[PDB]
Formats: sequence, structure tokens, C-alpha cells
Amino acid sequence: EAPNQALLRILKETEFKKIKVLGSGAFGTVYKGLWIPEGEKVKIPVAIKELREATSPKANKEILDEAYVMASVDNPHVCRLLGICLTSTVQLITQLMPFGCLLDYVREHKDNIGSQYLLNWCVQIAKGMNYLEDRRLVHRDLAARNVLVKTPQHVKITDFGLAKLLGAEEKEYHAEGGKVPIKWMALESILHRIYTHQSDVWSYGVTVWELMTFGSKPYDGIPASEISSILEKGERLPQPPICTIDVYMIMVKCWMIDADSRPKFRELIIEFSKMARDPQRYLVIQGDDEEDMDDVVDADEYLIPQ
Ligand SMILES: CO[C@H]1CCN(c2nccc(Nc3cc4c(cn3)nc([C@@H](C)O)n4[C@@H](C)C(F)(F)F)n2)C[C@H]1F
Repeated sequence: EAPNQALLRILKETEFKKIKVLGSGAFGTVYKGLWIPEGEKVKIPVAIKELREATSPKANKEILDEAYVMASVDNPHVCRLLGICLTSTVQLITQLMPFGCLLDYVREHKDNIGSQYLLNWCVQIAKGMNYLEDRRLVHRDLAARNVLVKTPQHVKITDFGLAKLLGAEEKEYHAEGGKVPIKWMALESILHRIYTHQSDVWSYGVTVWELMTFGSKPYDGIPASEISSILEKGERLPQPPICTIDVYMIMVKCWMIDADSRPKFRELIIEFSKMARDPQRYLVIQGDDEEDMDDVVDADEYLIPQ
């Protein structure tokens, strides 16, 4: 197989400064911060993810496995790891996405999200996803919560906690136990623990549904145990009121039993692009930062020779 010549950057704790907490999960604390490299005269808005507090060797392998995947990606619609900090607790340093996750964004801005925006997000998620397919990467956790907003017009795929690299003549990934998101999972993933790029396509369909419903919970109320029995019977997520048969037919195609019958991410870019050219024909919607900001540079503009 092809050697992975990606560069993992080790950053000094002194190079960056924590401002406030963005999220305090059971896994850790994500901090809003600023990164001032060596003597570069730049301030890079960052998101610093530290592994809870305690140093357990079991979870350190998980954060470094996430660092491996995140350092091996480079696409405008995928979040790249800026570096790692080897302190008492391992810290992942990533680009600050000022508008947070897409799921919370669609819920918080329901009344100001237009058809042009929803369809553009779909194209963008399909572009980043097709890139991961080119990189032989299976996400295994694509959802609106794992799509971050850089600007309302620019979103990127993130959270490589479950991501796996295939390569050569490996077409599918076989999993173990662990907590897995059942409501975003393809049927072969629930029944056989088989993950492919086409299983990611199913998850893409559910992500699109979340967006088109403005952040509604898929199969709301239904326990994860019943999902498998529901999908096997032929039941799928409802048509969002704003969706024309055109958009819904795309979501439906992602949820077909035969994985190879589902659309490819390169076809989803094409389909949604045609739709983004005349967004009102496809979506029916009624009525459709405290420091010296002189040297602030976004991570997408801060590059080091590759
Ligand atoms: C479980 O860890 C996740 C957390 C989100 N990760 C991430 N990846 C790339 C960039 C990035 N930046 C990033 C993440 C941000 C953010 C600004 N920038 N603002 C928020 C809140 C206020 O809405 N979040 C969320 C997702 C949280 F706090 F939970 F992280 N964050 C990917 C993994 F590290």
C-alpha cells in the first residue's frame, strides 16, 4: 500500500492560550483558544480538545488514533488536525469553527435558513465525503452533530473517533462492540457490523434528513433495539414538509437495502448542485473576539510547506 507521508505537528503548550470552554463532554473539554506559532506574527483561532482530566492509557490510544486520521486528511470540507500537544493530558489542536455544529445551528436558526443554504450544505458534505472515499476512509459517524460551521456558507466534516482506513483490495470494515449510533447506521452495519463507503451514504441520507427537518431527532421516541426491526420491515424516516419528492427520493435512495444500489457521493454532489442552481424548485420554505485582531489568521490561510 501507499505510504502515509502526513506530518504530525507537535505544538508547545506555551504556543497556545485557552479563552473559554465550548463543550464539556463526559470524554473531555473542548476549549476556544488562540495559537501563536514560534515567532510567525500570527494568531490562529483554535479548538483545543483535552482528554477529560485523568491520564488513562486506554483513552490515550483513542485520542492518538483520532489524531492519526485527522492529520491524514486535507480537503476544504473536512476538518484537519493543526497539531497535538504532549502535556500531562494529550490535547488535539484543530481549527475553530465559530458557529459550532450544524445540528445546533439549524435548530438555533430555523427561521433564517433558506433553500440555497440547505442545498449548499448537502453539496459540501457530499464533497468532503467523496474526498474521504478517495482517501479510502470510512467515517462510521456521519451526522449533523459531526459537521461544523466555519461560516454559514462554509461547513466541514469532523469527529474521526470511529473512522477507519481501508486501502488496496479491502471493500468493507468489520467492527467489534462499543457504543455506535444506531439511528444513523445502515442495515448491514446494524445486522452484520459491516461498514463501507455506501454505509456512510446511508448516514449521509440521515444527516440530510436532520438538516431538512431543521434539527429533528431521527425516529424520535423509538428505542435503538426497535430500529433494526423497523428498517427490515421497510420503514424509513418521513418526508420533511419542506422537501419536494425530488429531494426526498434522494434521501430514500441512500436508505436502500442493497448498498451498491445507493447513490455514490460523486453523484450526490452532481444531484444537489443542479438543485442548488434553482433552490426554490426543490425546497419549499415560507419566506425563502476580544484580543488584538490585527494579526488574526484563519487556519485555512496558515500553511507550512507540504
Ligand atoms: C468529541 O470531540 C469532537 C469535538 C469537535 N471536534 C472538532 N473538530 C474540528 C474543529 C473543531 N472546532 C470547533 C468545535 C466547536 C466550536 C468551535 N470549533 N464550537 C463548538 C460549540 C460551542 O458548538 N464546538 C463543539 C462541536 C464542541 F465544543 F463540542 F467541540 N472541533 C471534533 C472532535 F474533536
